[PDB]
Amino acid sequence: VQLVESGGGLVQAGGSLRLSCAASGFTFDDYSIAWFRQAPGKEREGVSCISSSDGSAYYADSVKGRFTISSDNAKNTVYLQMNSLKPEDTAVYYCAAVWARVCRNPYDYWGQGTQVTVS
Amino acid sequence: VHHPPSYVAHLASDFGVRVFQQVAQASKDRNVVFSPYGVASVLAMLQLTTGGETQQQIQAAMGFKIDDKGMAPALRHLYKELMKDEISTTDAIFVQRDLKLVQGFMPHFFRLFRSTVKQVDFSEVERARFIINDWVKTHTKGMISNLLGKGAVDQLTRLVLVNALYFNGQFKTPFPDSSTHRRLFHKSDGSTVSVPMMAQTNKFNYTEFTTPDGHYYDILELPYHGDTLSMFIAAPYEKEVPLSALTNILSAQLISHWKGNMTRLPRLLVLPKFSLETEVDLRKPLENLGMTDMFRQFQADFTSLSDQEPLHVAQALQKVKIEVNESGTVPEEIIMDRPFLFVVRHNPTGTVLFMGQVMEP
Amino acid sequence: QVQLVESGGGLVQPGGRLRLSCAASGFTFRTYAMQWYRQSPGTERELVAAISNIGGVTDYGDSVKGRFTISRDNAKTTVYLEMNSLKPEDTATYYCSAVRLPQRYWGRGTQVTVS
Repeated sequence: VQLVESGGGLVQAGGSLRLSCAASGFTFDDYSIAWFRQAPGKEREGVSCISSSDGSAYYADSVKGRFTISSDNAKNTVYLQMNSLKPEDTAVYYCAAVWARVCRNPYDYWGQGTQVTVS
Repeated sequence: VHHPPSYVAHLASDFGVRVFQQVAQASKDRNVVFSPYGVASVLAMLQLTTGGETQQQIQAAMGFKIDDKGMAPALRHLYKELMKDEISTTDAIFVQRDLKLVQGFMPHFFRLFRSTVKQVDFSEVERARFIINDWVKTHTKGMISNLLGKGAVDQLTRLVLVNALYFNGQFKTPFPDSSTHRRLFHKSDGSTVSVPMMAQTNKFNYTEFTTPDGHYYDILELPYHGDTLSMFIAAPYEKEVPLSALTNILSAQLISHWKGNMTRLPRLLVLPKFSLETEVDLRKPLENLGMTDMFRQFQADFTSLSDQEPLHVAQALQKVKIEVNESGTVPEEIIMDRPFLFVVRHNPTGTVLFMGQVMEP
Repeated sequence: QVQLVESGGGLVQPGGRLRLSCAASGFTFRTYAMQWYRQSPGTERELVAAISNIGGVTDYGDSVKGRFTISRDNAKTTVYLEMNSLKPEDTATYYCSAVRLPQRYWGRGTQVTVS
């Protein structure tokens, strides 16, 4: 049962990045799905969530309007589209899955995390 | 399986006092009024809305489960026992209005607490803020206004917890108005200020108390009419000892031991008249006691309240106002002219209704 | 007239236990804090345990680690120090002290030896 993030890297303020997480050993859509991030000097915080209850997306106040989370059922892949990036978005982004109707602790599976640096 | 209502009263007050110590540590030289019982009561309501690890964190801190047979009734009983016209309280949880709630939850909440979870549309921010402030104001006889301040909530707020109390008990034996005089109060930074102080000669319940380090404290009991509530006043004997020395070791049980050791000595007491109002943001105190998940998006487990959308606590706030006056109706000295602790306690149950530090009256 | 006489010290092996005691007289015991200190040849007196006059508020030295419990009985003007899980590091003369600042009284000590 594996969760592997990718698509990280370096971009200047105003640019776009698309993160991906590919699962093997389970099916994402059955699960509630979240992206988290930990920036330097700060604790890990929720960024976005797809609730398995009805498939709706939710976003943290600081990224709503700029970020979209989505799931490709056929590819067993979860994406985080990050637009209008700011320096305050610099962090290690983690994907997590949980067997529940909504995103909440404790999560069942975490990915290794992928570095996003916004200059 | 069977517990007399005194059991939960001690757990509630114990937890409330631990929350106070976190507040007192965060506001070292500021006035604080606070209700240990009030914060216990509202956190018991929050136990029911929460699930899983968020619920466990609260149960671990409070020392009991609201689900357990006997608990809900005991608290209900306690509330009746404790509570008029000198004391008024309100507890309220407000959740975003169009959010689908778990089937049966609102009637279940109502059965255990005899009050409703309130629903409001936070996307009309000022209307929502007004409704919450109106609820609080009208359920504290117009004494607690603007509990939820401008900017405290916004368009994205989904859940808010609110607690508010007003106290104005009348002492059993009044302070004679004619003996009220201006006198220097010594503040913690070495400066003084002239304030109105009350004076009364009487036989007061009194004990000395000595901490493990050897410093000692004067502890007086001032009963209220009703012969059930008392204010305990406590201050170090020596001027140079900080009040935090006392507050950092306070417990509900310690206060009972103080009462236990008291005898009635004749004294002239001089006590500053005061009127304090405090809003405590409960977040950091509660986080320091292990309740971190509930304030964090996509971490908090409120699956008992809604299992349709995620939820977390935007604000958990207590606002209290207390007034102490002469209380009139139709010889060795104890002078409280230095920072002092007060405790309002219900002596039969041992409940701590109110706690505070008067750093400047 | 003030007296503090400790007793209960002795020889033990590692993992042994002891109950120290100190009878007090000549002052108002019930208003004083009671304390236990230890000292071995070539070191200062180190606070081991301290208790309030009422309420049972306690304080312990770092290396106690919940192995020692201080208690008191005011009606018998006596203070106790229950010591468990004793180590060679605990070897010292243990002194009882009564304090209500600035007044402090000391006992004669009682020896604790751990082989």
